[PDB]
Amino acid sequence: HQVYLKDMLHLMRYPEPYTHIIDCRTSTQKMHRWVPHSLWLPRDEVEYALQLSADEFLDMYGFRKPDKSDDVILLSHNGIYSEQAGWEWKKQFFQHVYNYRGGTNELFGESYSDMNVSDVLSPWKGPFPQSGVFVDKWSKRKVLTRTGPFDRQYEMQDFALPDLELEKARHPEEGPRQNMPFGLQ
Amino acid sequence: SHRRDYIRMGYIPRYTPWEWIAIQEADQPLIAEQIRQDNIGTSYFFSLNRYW
Amino acid sequence: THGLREKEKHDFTILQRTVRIPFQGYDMDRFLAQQKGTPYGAQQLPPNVVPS
Amino acid sequence: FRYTNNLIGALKHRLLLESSYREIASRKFIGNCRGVEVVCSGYGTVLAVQLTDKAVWESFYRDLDLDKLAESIKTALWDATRKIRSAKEAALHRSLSHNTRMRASADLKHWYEEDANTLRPLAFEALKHEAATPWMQLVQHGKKEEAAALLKEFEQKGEQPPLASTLKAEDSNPATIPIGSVHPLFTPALVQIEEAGGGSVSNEAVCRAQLWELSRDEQLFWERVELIRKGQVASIGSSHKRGYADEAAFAKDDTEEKVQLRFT
Amino acid sequence: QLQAQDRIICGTHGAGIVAHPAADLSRTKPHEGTGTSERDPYIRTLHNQRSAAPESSVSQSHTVNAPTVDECEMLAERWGTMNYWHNDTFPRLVVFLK
Amino acid sequence: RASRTTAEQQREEERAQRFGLGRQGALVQDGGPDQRTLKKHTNDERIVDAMLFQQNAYRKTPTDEHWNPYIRRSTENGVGHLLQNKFDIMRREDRLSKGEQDLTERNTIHYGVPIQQIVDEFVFRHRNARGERPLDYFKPFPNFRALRLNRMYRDVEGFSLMKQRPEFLEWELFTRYRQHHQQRRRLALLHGLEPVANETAQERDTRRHRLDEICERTPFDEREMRVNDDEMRVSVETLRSWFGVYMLPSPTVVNAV
Amino acid sequence: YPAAVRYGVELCTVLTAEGKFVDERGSGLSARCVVNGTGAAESVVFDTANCNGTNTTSVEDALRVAHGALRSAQDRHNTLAAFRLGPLSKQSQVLLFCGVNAYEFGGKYARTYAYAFEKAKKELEATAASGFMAPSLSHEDTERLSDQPTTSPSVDRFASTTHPEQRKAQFVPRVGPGSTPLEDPAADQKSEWS
Amino acid sequence: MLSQNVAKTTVPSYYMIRTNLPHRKPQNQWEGVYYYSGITKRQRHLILLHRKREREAHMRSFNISRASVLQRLEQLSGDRKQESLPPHVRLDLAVRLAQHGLYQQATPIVDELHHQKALHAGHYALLINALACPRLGQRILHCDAQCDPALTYKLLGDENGEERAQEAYRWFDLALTSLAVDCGGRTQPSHFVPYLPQGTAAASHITNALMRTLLTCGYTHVAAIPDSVYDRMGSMGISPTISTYELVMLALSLQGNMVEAESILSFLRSHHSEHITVESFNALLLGHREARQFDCCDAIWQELVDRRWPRASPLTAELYLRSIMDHANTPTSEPLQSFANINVVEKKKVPLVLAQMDELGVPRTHLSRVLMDEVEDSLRKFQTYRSRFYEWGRAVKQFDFIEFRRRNGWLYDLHLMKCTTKQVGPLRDFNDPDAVQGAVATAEIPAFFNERPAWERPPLEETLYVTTNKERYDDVRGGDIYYDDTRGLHDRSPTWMNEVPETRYDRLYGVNHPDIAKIGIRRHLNVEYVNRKEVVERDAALMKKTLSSGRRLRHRVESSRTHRNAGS
Amino acid sequence: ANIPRSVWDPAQHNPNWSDSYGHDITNRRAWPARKWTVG
Amino acid sequence: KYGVAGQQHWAELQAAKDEEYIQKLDEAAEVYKQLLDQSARLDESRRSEL
Repeated sequence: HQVYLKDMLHLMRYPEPYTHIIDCRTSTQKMHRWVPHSLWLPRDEVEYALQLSADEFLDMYGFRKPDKSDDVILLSHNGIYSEQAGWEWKKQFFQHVYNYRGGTNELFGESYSDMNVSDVLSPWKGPFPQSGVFVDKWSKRKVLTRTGPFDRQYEMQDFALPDLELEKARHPEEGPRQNMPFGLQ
Repeated sequence: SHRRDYIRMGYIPRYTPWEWIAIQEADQPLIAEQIRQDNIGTSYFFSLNRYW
Repeated sequence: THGLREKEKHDFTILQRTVRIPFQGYDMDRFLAQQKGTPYGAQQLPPNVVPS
Repeated sequence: FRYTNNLIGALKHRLLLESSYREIASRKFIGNCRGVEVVCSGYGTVLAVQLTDKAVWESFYRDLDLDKLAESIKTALWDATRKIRSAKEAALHRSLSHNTRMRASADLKHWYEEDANTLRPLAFEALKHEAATPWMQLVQHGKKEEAAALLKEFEQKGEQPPLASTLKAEDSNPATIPIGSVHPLFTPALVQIEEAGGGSVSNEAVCRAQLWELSRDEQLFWERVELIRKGQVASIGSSHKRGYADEAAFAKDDTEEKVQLRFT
Repeated sequence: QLQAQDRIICGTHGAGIVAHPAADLSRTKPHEGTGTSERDPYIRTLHNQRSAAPESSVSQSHTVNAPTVDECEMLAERWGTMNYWHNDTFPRLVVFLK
Repeated sequence: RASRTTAEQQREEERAQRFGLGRQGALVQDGGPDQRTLKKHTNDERIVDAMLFQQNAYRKTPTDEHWNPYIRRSTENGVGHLLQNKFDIMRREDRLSKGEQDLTERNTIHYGVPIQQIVDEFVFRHRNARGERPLDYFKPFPNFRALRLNRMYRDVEGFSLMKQRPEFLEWELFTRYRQHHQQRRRLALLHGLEPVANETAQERDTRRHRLDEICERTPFDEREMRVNDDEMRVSVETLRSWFGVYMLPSPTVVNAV
Repeated sequence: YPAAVRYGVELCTVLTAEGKFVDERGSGLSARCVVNGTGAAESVVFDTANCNGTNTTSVEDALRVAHGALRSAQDRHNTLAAFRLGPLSKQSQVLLFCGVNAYEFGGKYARTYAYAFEKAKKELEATAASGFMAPSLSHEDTERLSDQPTTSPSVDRFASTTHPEQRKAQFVPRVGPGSTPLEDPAADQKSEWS
Repeated sequence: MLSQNVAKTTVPSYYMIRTNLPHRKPQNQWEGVYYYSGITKRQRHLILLHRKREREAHMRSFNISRASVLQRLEQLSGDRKQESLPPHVRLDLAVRLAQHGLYQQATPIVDELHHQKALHAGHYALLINALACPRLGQRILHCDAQCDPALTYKLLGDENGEERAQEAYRWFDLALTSLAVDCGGRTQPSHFVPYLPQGTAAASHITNALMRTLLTCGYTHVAAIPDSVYDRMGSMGISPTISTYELVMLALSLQGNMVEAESILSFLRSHHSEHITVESFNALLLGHREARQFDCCDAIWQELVDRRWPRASPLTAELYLRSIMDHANTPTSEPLQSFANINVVEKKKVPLVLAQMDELGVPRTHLSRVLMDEVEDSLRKFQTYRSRFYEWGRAVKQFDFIEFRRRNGWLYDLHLMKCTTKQVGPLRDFNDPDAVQGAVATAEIPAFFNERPAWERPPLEETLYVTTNKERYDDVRGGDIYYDDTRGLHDRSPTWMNEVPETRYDRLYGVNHPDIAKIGIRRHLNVEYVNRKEVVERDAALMKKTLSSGRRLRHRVESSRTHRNAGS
Repeated sequence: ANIPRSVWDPAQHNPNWSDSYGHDITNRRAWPARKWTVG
Repeated sequence: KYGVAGQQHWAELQAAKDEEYIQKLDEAAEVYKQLLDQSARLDESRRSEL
C-alpha cells in the first residue's frame, strides 16, 4: 500500500507511539539528512534483519524490532529499494507495510537514485527467442508471441510524444509515416 | 452444496433446490405493469385517442 | 488450519454408518425415568471401586 | 491512523462523560416518600430534609411514630440516590449510543466498564469538592483565569447546591473542558502541556518537548548508522558492494555470447 | 402421532436418529459445533428461528363448541345457523329460552 | 530470582518448541536466509504468521468489512457489534435470564437440516436402512405407512409394562386393545359424545360416562382386526384362556365387576 | 494504576460508615444512621431511652436530627474514604507527574495527544450540530475534499489506483458472503441500512 | 493489463474448416439478462450529503424551539417570580418545558400548581403526556433514530427516562388525590362515593397518559407497564380503554413478547369489536419486526389489506416496508451462502406492496427518507416496464456490461468470458476394478463441490504459495494445454548469495549459533551493556553452590529410657 | 418468505413422507411368479 | 473385528501409500519438466544447425 507526502508530514508533526518509519537507503555516503522519527534498516541486510530474533535484532541494529501488528512505513531514495524491502516484509508476513513512493527526492529535494534503472530498453539484437515460439494444440502450427524483438515495451517506447512540436520535429516535413503505402498509415 | 457426488457419482436432482429457486427469481426484475390494479374504470372517451 | 477438525467431522459421518436406532422403549417416559434411576425400586448402586 | 482514530473516539467519550459530570454535580435530586422529601446535590450530599405537607401527614405519623418516619426518610434517600445513579448511567448510555468511533470496536465491554459506580460524581468524594471554597472549586475544575481574578480581587480586598457558583449552564458545553480536566486519571500528567494561564493547550511546550526528543533521536540515529557502516566495512573487504540487478521478464538476449572464434 | 415428538423431532439435533480435544472458550459458527455431546453436535440440525405447528385444517366455522358464559350473555345479540340454534349437542335456542 | 528466571526461560522454550519458533538451522545460507521445510500436520512460525496475516493483513477496525449487511449481521464472533443501545442490552439480558431465546441471535437466519433430509442421509449411509425398515416393507405391495420408517407412535401409552422383547401373546393383547379403542372412537364419532375443543371436567366426565354406557353394549368388530408384520392371528377366546378373562371381559364379567 | 484506582473506588463504594447526632434543642433525642457509600442509607434509627418524660417533640425536630445524623454519617464516610485512598493517590500523583516520558501524553507524543484532543473536540461539536449523529468514519458526507483529515479512511492506499487486480489488501483477491467482491466494494454494495 | 483476457479463439488453421467444432459456446439458458441497477459511487455521496443537510436542518429547528422555550421561561418565571403568574400561563409553560425534554424546570411549576389547586383532571393528563417529550421524540426520530419509530422509544428512554418515570408516577398519585377530592365535592348528594374516582373517565385518561409516558422511559418501565401498571389499574378498578389496551400491546411488542400481544388483541377482537384502531395492527407489526418474525409481519399486513377497516396509516406502511427491508438484508448460514445471498429476493415484493398502498390510499411520499432510499434501491433492483423490457438485453448493452466488468476486473461470472481450463476425472471403485468408465455429459459445476479435503491440502495455500495457470508453448500429445505452476512464496535462487550485494553477515559463514551480540553495534553504542552470556555464566557460577549444597555427618546420641543424654 | 416453513420447520414435519429409496426399491422388486404349484 | 477402528487403520495405510505415490509423482513431474527443457534445447539447436 502507498503512503503520501501529506501523510508523512502529518506523521512528522504528530508522531504515533507504534508507527515505525524505516529508512532503507543504503550507501550512507549518499545519505545526508535524517527523516523524522525514522530508524535506519539497510535494504541489503533487511533479509537477515527479519530472520533475527527480537534481542538479535535489537543488539544488531540499535533499536527494537517492530512487531507484525505495528504498521511500518518504508522510505528510500525513489521508492525502488523501499518497495523491495516492503516485498521482503510482506513475505515475512508483516500486517501493515506501507511504502512512501515519494521518497527522499520528494521529501528533501534530492536527486539521488537508489537503482538508476534506465526505462528505455536497448534495441533487440539477434533472432526471435525460441522460448516465445508458440504452437497451436490442434493443427501443430507454430506462431509468434509478444516477446523478444516484438515486445510491448518496444511498442510503448518509440511512440508518439505528448508534445506536438516534438513529434513534428521527430518526423520529416512530408508526414509521420511515408515509407508505407497510403492504405497502411 | 453439501453434496460432493453431484455429477461425479451421477447425483442429478430431479427437483431444483429452494436456494437455486431464490437465486433465479432474484436474478431478474419484475414487470411493474405485470400486476393488475384499477379502480377509476375505463376511459370511454380516451385511452385510444392518445399520442401517436 | 491443519484441518483435523473437519477430519473429526468426517470421522463422525463415517461412524454414523455402523450405528443403529436406539430403543427408547414403548413407554418413552417410563424408559427414560428407568434409565435415570428415578422411579421406585430403580436405584442402582455404583460399583464398589477398589481403594487406593 | 488507527492510534489517532481510537484516541479521538476515546477522547470524545471522556469529554462527554466530563460534561455529564459537570452538568450533574450542579443539579438537585429530590426523593419523596410519604410526604418526607430529601433534596441532595449532584454529589449525593444531603442538602435538606423536610415535610412536603404537614396537614395530611402529621396525623398519619401520629406522640410520634419514629419508626415510620425513619423508614420514610431512608426510603426517600434511597430513591434520591437511585435517581442520581440512573441519571449518570443514562448519560453514559447516551454517550455510548451517540459515539460511532467506539462503536467501530465490536466490544460489549464498553457498556459495562464505566458503569454507574465509577463515574466522576462520587458520594465518598462529595465532601472534598462541595465543602470547598469557591476559589478551591474553580481551581479544581480548571478555571485558571477565574481563580486568578478571584485571588487577586477578593482576598486582597478582605437548600441550594453548593457546587453551583462554578459549574454553570455554559460549562456543560463541550468546548469548555480543559485538557487537564478531561481525564481525571491522567490529570497530573496532562497539566504539564496545559499552559499556566488558560485551559487551552500551549503549543510551545509540546513543540519544545518534541524538538528535544527529535534532537536526541537524530543524534542517536547518526551514531547507530555510523557504527553500522563501520561494522559493515570491517566485515567486508574493499568499501564497495556488488550490484543489484532487476529480474524483470525480458529475454536474456544471449545470441552474441554463443558466437565463438577460431583460427585457420 | 409421534410419541415424545416435542423432544424427538422439535428438540433433538438430528431427529433422534443420529449418534452423539475440542478447545474451550471458542466461538463456533451457528451452523456447526464442537461435537462434544448431543446438546453441542458437530452439525446443528435445529433452526434458530421461531417454531410453529402447521395451521389447523379443522373447520372452524362448522364445529359447534360448548357455550361459554360470555357467549350465553351475548346470545341474544349473536346470530347463528339453524344447526347452531338446534345443535345436536349444546343447543343455543334452549339456552336463550332459559 | 533464579527460580523466577528459570521458570520464564522454561515457559519460553516450551512455547518455542511447541510452535516451531526460530530459524531451521544456519542463519546465513547460500540460498537465502529464509529456508523453511514445511511438514504435513506440523506447527510452524511461518504458518502462524500466515494465518495472522490472512485474518488481519490491513485491518484498521474489527468492523472494517461490515459495509455489507450480510457480513455485519453475522453472529459467529458474538452479538456485541449487533447490540447498539442499552434498551436492547437490557432486553437481551432479561430474555437470557428468563431462559427464552435471545432476539439478537435471530439476526442470522439458520435453517437446520430438514427431517426428510436427515432421513435420506440416514438411509443412504445405512444402505436402505434395512435394519430399521419394518417387515411389511419387504412384502409385495407396501403402502406409505409401512414404507416410511419404524418409529413409536402414540398408541402404546398406558398399557401393561413391556420390555425390549415382550412376553408371549402380550403384543397380540396390545393389538386387541388398540383395535378396541379404534372401535370405541369409531362409535363415539358415529353417535354424539365427540371430544369437543373447550370442554370442562364436568362435560368431559358426562361425555365419557355416556360413551362407556353406549360402548359396553356394542359388540367388538372382528373384521377390523388385522396383523402388521408377524403378529399371530389369535382369537379372543384364546387370549382369554391365556391371560384370564379379566383382560378381555364378557358383558356379564363387566357387570359383575 | 488504573486497576488500583478502580479497586479503591469500588471498595469505597461498597463499604459503609456510621454516624450519630444528638439534638441540642429541647428534648435530647438522638439518631444514628449508616451510609453505604453511594449516599444512600441502609438503616437510620432514633433512640428515645435517653429522652425524659415529655414526648412533646414534633415531626420537624425529628427530621432535623435525622438530617444531622445523615450529614455526620456522610462526612464520616468521606473522611474514611480519604484516609483509605490517600497514600495510593499521592504516590500515583508523583509517579504520573515524574514519568510523563513513559506515556503517550509525554515527550514526542504530547503534541499528538493535544492534536487528537482538539480534533475530538471539533468532531464532538460537529456531531452536536448535526443532530447528535456522528459523521461517517470515512468522510463521505464532507462537501469539500479539503475537509477530510489525512488519517480519515476516505483516502485510498492501494497501489495502482487505476488498474484492477492490484487494488487488494492481500496476495490473492477474496470474496465475502457468497461470491461478492471484498477487496473494493461498490457504492450500491456497501449499503448501510439500519 | 489484467490476467483474465484469455484467448478463447484458437489459432487460425485448417481445423476450422475440416472439423465440426463450434466457433462459439452455446447460450446459457439459466443465465439472467444483464441490466444496470447500480450506483456511480457519487450518487451515494450525494444522498449522504442530502441526508446530513436535512438532519442538520431538523437539529437547527429543534434548537430554535428549545431556545425559544428557555427564553420564555427565563423572561416569565425568573422575571415575575414575585408576581403571581396565571395558572394557565404556568400550565402552558410547564407543558412546553416538559415537551422539549426539560423535566427539571417544569417540576417545581407543577408542584406549585398542585399546591395552589390550579391543576385539574384534564390538566394532570396533559402534564403527564407532556412529560413524554413529544418534541424531543420528533427531533430524535429525524436526527439520530434513522426515522425508526421502534428505536425512537429506546432513545427517548435513554434520554433520562428513570427520573421522568418517577415524576410520572408522582404526578399520577397527585392526580388520583385530586380526582378523589373533586369527585367527593361534586357527588356529595348522589351517594356515589365508594365507586369514585376509579369509575370516572378522568382516571382512565390519566392512567392512559401515565402508561404512554412510561413507554418512553426505559426497558424497566416498559416491561413494568403490563406486569405492574395494568395489574395496579385492575386492582384499583379503573376501566381500561382501547388506548390502554394498545399501549399494553406496544409495551409487550417492545419487550418482544408476542404471544401475549396477540392474546390481548384476540380478546379485543372476540369481545370489543368496532373499537379497534390501526394502532394495534402497527404495534403487532413493530413487535414482529423486533422479534424477527417477518412471516408473521407479512401475515398481519395481508390481514390488514383484507379488512379495510381500520385504514392503513403511513406509519403502518413504513413499519411493514422496513420489516421487509430488514428481512431482505439478513444473511443465511454458511451452507446456504455457497452461491449467493438468497434473502435479497425479499425486496422483489416491494412493488407489490407499493401497488397495494396505492390501492388502499396510502401515500408513497409519506414515508421516511431512509426507507424511501431503500425502496428506491429495491425498485431499481427488481422493477422494470414493458417499454424497457422490449429493448433491454440488447447486444450493445450486454457487451457494455461486459466492458464494465472488464474495467472493474470481475470477469469470473460472465458466460462469454469464463474459461474452464481444469477438468475432473472419474473415481475408480475398489469393487469391480476391471471395468473402465467414460463421460456421457459435461457440466460446469463450481469447484467447492469436488474440492479436496482441507487436511489433504497444503495449509494456507493461498498465501504460502503463488499458483499461476498458463498454457504451454510447446506441443503436447498427451494433453493438459493449460497447466498450473505453483511456486512457494519464499522460493529463492539456490546460489542466492552470489547475486546479492556483499553484506556484514558473511563472516558467520553458515554457523548455527552466531555471536550476534559480539558482532552487533549495540555493544559499542552503549556504555554499560549488560551481556546475556556474561549474566548467564555469572548466575550459574553464583547458583551452583546453592544447587549442590551437599550433606554433613550428624552426631547420634544413645537415647536413654528415662531421659535424654547430653553432650559437648 | 420465499421459502415455505413447511420444508424446514420440524413442527410442520410430515410423518407420512417416506425416504427417497424405499419406494424405488419396492416398485423395482419383481416377485417370483411361482406362488402356486400349477401355473 | 473393528467396525470403525479397522476402517480408520485402513485409511491410515491408504494415506501412507497415497503420500508415497504423490512424492513419486512429484519426482516424475520434475524429471518430465527437465525432459521438456532438453527437447526444447535440442529442437532449437537442430533448427539453427544449418
